[PDB]
Amino acid sequence: LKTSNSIKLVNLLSIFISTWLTAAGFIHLVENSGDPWENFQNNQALTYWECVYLLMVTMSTVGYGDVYAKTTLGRLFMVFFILGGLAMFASYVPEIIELIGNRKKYGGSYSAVSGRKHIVVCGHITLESVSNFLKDFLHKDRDDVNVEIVFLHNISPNLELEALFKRHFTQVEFYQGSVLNPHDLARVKIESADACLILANKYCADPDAEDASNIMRVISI
Amino acid sequence: LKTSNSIKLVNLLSIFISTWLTAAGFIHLVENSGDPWENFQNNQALTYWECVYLLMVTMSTVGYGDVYAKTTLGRLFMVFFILGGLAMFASYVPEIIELIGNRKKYGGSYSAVSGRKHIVVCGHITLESVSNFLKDFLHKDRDDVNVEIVFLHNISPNLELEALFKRHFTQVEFYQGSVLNPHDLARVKIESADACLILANKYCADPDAEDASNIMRVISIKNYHPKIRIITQMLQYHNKAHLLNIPSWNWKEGDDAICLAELKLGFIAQSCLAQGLSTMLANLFSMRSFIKIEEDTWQKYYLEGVSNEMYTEYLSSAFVGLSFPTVCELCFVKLKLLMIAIEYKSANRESRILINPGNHLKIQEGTLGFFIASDAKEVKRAFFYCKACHDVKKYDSTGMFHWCAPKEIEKVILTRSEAAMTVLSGHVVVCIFGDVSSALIGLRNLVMPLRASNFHYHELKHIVFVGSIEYLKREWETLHNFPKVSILPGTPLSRADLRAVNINLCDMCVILSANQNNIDDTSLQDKECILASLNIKSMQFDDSITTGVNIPIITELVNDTNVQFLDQDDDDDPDTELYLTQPFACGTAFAVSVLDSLMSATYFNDNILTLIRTLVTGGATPELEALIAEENALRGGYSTPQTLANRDRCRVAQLALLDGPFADLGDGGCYGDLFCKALKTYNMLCFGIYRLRDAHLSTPSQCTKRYVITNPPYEFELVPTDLIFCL
Amino acid sequence: FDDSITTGVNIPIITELVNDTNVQFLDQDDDDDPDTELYLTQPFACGTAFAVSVLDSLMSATYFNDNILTLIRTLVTGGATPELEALIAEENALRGGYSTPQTLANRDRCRVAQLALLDGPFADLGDGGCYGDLFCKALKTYNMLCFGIYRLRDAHLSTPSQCTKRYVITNPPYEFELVPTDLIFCL
Repeated sequence: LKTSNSIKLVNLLSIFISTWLTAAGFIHLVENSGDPWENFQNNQALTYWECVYLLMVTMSTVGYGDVYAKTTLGRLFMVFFILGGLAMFASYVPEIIELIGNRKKYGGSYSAVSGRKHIVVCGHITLESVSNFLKDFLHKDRDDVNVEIVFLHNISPNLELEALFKRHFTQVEFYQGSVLNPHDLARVKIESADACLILANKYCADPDAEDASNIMRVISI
Repeated sequence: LKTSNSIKLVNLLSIFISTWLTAAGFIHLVENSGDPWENFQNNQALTYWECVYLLMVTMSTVGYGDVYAKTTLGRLFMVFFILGGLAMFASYVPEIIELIGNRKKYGGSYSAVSGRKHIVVCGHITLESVSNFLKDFLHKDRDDVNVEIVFLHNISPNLELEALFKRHFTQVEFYQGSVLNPHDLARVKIESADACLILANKYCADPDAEDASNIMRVISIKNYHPKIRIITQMLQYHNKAHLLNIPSWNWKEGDDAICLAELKLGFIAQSCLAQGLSTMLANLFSMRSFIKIEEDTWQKYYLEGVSNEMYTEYLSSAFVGLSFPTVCELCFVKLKLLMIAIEYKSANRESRILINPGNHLKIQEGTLGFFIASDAKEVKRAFFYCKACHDVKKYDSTGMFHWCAPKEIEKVILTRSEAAMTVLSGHVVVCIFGDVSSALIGLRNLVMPLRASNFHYHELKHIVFVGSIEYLKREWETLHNFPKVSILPGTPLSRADLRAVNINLCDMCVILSANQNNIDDTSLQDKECILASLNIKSMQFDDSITTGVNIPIITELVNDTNVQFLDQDDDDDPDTELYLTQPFACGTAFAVSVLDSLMSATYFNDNILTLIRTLVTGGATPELEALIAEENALRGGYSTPQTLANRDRCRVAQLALLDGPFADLGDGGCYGDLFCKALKTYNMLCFGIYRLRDAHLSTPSQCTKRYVITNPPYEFELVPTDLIFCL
Repeated sequence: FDDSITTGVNIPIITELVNDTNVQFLDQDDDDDPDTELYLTQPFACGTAFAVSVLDSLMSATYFNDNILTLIRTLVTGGATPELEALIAEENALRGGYSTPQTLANRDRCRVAQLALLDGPFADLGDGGCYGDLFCKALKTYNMLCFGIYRLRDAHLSTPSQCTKRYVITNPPYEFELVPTDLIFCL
């Protein structure tokens, strides 16, 4: 089918409408029925797609007198959807935020432009590790070879680091993922890159293992 | 009443209704009392059930204009009820926590279906310790016995692990609770289960405080039902002797505990004798997915040898009186089954297991036949074979090993110059990491199969522990009774150490790490072994590279994704699982996680974990394992001529088809001629070929990587580059 | 063990326990009921497990009598007087002395021991009689305050086995039958 933002959204949507559409499915049986102290005279001769347009409005806590709820069942059909959402709304919040939080936001491949030859700056990317690097690489006094920087790290950046990324909007791409995972090396196009610059954490605790960790990132490439 | 899932419903429905009815009485009296700017009159009598709709519309925050009820006092209590509703949701928003979290069965009981039986897999339940077990127990090539799996743990399951449980929904259950409660053993119903398995936390901090914890779970179960079969993973060897102390523990009934430092360091110790036995054996107890590759050549010959498994079946009455080499010929020529070992009934309480005996034995009625086959159907045809229609001196006191006088540590601490003096051709180098904070790998289990008394004293491989002395002095009180053991201090990352050991003239460079099994990551904890492997595979040597890359090494791995980094010829994305990769198929990378499929293979056939113990540890009779458990390391005897019959059971080695009386068959002859003539003349079992990767004509190179094929047919044309796994 | 199970389970062992609920693991021939609290278990009443939580009830007994802890500190710790505790207030160790006849006079207090009802002065009372008569014979003749019995678990006497797990009975009545295998707590 469609992308992974849509595939995971299938079972999240198919369960939601099924409880929703059934709730007005009891309105339609009672809208022909009416009050229990009557001769089974209908509440309204309207159809089912009328109430679809009305119960969805009352479910989002709106008045106006949408559904004519005269029946004692219709008096209690408004009780139905409240726990129908409350026993479900604790399961929608950490995913819709993840839906917009990863709308292939920092995922996605690299558009291998024929003009843009590119480098892959991986390793310990922080604010101070890159602010010294973008000054003396992306400098306007160079005879500017069409060389693009494609960062690659397993940690989503700070917005202050994105503030440096946003000002260099045309010469920086940041991606998620580490170079220890060979799916991410294809995503970042090592096969048509020029150089893969591995920055290092200068202020670690055990520098005999930190640069030994960099050799693992060397071997994986 | 019931528990707090029902008590808190009683706690709230008394709170809500007592105001829900009190609100219903407000409006009806307000419809009788009046309203001061409504001319002080109100004579309505809308009764109690109608007032809910007049007030929950004001409570659902909808406020419809369909309702005409616009009076002053009804606006006033709805101010008081919305301010009153906040006290209710101050308690009820906490009460949604015990509603969505207690909609699970995790705390309920198991419904014992009479039509089948179940097992209980408790202990240590994570993703990788369970996902590696469910694949090889709930396998589609299994004869689908309805044997359900009832997990039991005092930790709420990972939602990705629950996603694995949703895959296997028809068999797998989970239940909250420990195994140290006789009520939690009553919900899971181990009074009618068939087995109760114990997993282990292999990557723990203290392997003694974790392994003693697994014996408390053993004591707790056997109190509750002292007939149940249990299967336990251990982490050390020295403290699986505590399981003998439990009086219900009868290993003759199925209670077999799986040591992991005995089998890991035993499969590596057999690969120092014939390289590939760490993956020759580790394919013989896993239900491997028999996919068929067609175009390739080193993977097509391999995957026909990955679907072969050890099966047991009783010998028929026709074999009685026949010698062992006549039987294996009659099984391989006629039945097309390889038969590796028998179960000789010396006593019903003392029945030894015998791999490949000579002409000394004859088949008794009631000896069990250990076969190797691809199908459970074909192994039954041995029970239906008939001739009618189917046709001073220092060894151990036990005498299984070698033994010497106890030596001090400083007697064998070699320098770099001393190791350059002695010449060490064809030996075993062991690389050891760890300071003092690293837990003790059980290095007695590495040395003991290399000191089995099948070997003459001139044919013992010399063993050099290139490690650190503040680690290796901790190990040394278990090792100091063996011959020909040396220790060179200094890191195995250093080349000047490894040139002193003459690692070019080696037979196996075992790389072991004893460090913390969580240093930083799940992907950065093998950096000490990959850099020690890649160090040796780039060295230069004199001609007087000699092999350079072709030094045969073997490497344990904490993870399994790190198998990519050992060779530079891989084509491996990080979901090509561990048996298909080249460093595992060639026999140079033994991860521990291929022994997680052993306890699924032990449950279905009891004589599967005992067939590998004796093949792999060499000796390891329970009469000898008790004596090591008594006081100390081994003790010496004075070589009586019945303990010298404990020698020469079976040597395990490989040999070449380049010379000897087999090269006339080893150039173009069929493999089925080679197997029959070895038993007929020299009485050794040819159970596998160690095939070079480029024996197929593929632009002839210097790639000396040899892969392992298990039990090739009577067909299958040889190549003179081959090596044969013999006994 | 060999003279050259065979005296392997008859080794007397006492074990302190941190958790009370682990007490059923100490025996394999016990009823494994979980709700049976710590004094109703078998390895406690035999006297082979001493949990720490059994002293939590000593807070309650000390509020209602000052004189409980005044006694069971004397009975247990050799009779440590506050005159000695003032010497340990100076806190090195016990300080030595040269045994004056007042120093040596602090010996005639009561030792604690068990007595076997075999091959001695009490073989007459061993086969039958009552405990309340053994109490009078010990106290008059020997000044041994008999204090409680330590009876084998097979008191029904069908002689089925050789288990020696003896349980303890505090203050049995005057008319209480004895068997010749009991051990009596005395002073």
